[PDB]
Amino acid sequence: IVGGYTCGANTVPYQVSLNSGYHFCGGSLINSQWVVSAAHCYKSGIQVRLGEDNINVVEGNEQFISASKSIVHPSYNSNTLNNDIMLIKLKSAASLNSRVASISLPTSCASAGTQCLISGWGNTKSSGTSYPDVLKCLKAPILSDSSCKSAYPGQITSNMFCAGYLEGGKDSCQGDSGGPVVCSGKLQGIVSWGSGCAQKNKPGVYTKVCNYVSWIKQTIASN
Amino acid sequence: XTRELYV
Ligand SMILES: [Ca+2]
Repeated sequence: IVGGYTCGANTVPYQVSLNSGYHFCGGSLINSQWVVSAAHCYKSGIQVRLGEDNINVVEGNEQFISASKSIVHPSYNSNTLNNDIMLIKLKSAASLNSRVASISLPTSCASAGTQCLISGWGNTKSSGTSYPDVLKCLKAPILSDSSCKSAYPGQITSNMFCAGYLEGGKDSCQGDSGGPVVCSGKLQGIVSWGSGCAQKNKPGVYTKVCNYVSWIKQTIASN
Repeated sequence: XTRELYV
């Protein structure tokens, strides 16, 4: 997260860290046994880490659980990044408490101007590399589709939305992928892609979760 | 591009 602030230990209870010997993606806990993340975060040997703040130190409240199965959307296109969503089933149910809790799926899509909270342990520098120990947060509004399509001509699908600041300085970045975009207590987006990080006129692009609620529910129901 | 490491 570039230009964000330190969230505060366990203030974003649904935030998870995908780990394969190092943190590589974020995710959102949607129930005691399922996590939502980005399809491009897929890899074998994923360990889901819940209740984290400092990802380099065991401070208490953490729950390390192996992924029993990762379900990349059948129609995910690695070239266009369309349908960039993945469901991860935990080997065992997480113990839900104040520090570890699930986030609600939306019943409707969010409109332009809606203010959201984006979080992650990704790079904090637009020009260079600096990964934080603790979870970072950023409040950002959902942009109008016209501005989004003007910024990325021919690259925005109906399953994507832009969120951020056109003036630059604040944005998600490498290492934030798969993380949550929560607006009004509902999971509206998943960190996906962007041209650079926090660049002028190049806002972050996110997977539009409201388009996948039926798929998520039907898939969880049969697995 | 994608905001993982580094796709
Ligand atoms: Ca820790």
